[PDB]
Amino acid sequence: AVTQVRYVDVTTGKDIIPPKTYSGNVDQVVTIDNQQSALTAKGYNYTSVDSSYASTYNDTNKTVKMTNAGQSVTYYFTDVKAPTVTVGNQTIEVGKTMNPIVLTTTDNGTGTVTNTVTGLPSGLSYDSATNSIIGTPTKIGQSTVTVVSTDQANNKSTTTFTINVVDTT
Ligand SMILES: [Ca+2]
Repeated sequence: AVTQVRYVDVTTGKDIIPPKTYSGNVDQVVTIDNQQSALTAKGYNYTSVDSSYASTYNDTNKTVKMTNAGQSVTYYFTDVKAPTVTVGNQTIEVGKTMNPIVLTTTDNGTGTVTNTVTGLPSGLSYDSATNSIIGTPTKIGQSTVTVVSTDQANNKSTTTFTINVVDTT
């Protein structure tokens, strides 16, 4: 007379919040919580329910009827929020090996995040292993750098910043 509930990230199969068990007497109708409000705050939309292994489940009422045999209900959620790359404009001196520019990136989900960096000044390159721009700029001038960030669910954001390469004379 138990029912195991999971709240699952459809992209990765991971628990977004801890699984919850419900119990009752045999035949007792028990209300289960799909946690939609909490998951919305986490940047997820409620997407589907799998009750293949809980035949007593009523989706309209969000109930199970407890039986001698265990039951399982899985609620699935989709990450609908793009990653956040927080980067500002940067000045660097021509012809000097730069302190790397770290492209600070976070996300609400449970999977990978991949950045795509373009428009770098001559001498600069994106080190994807350290998620940082590295190099020695070769030429005075300003460049607009574009960073596209994509999470594993394929939500995308785009940010830009300028790199200004300056000389002392
Ligand atoms: Ca996300």
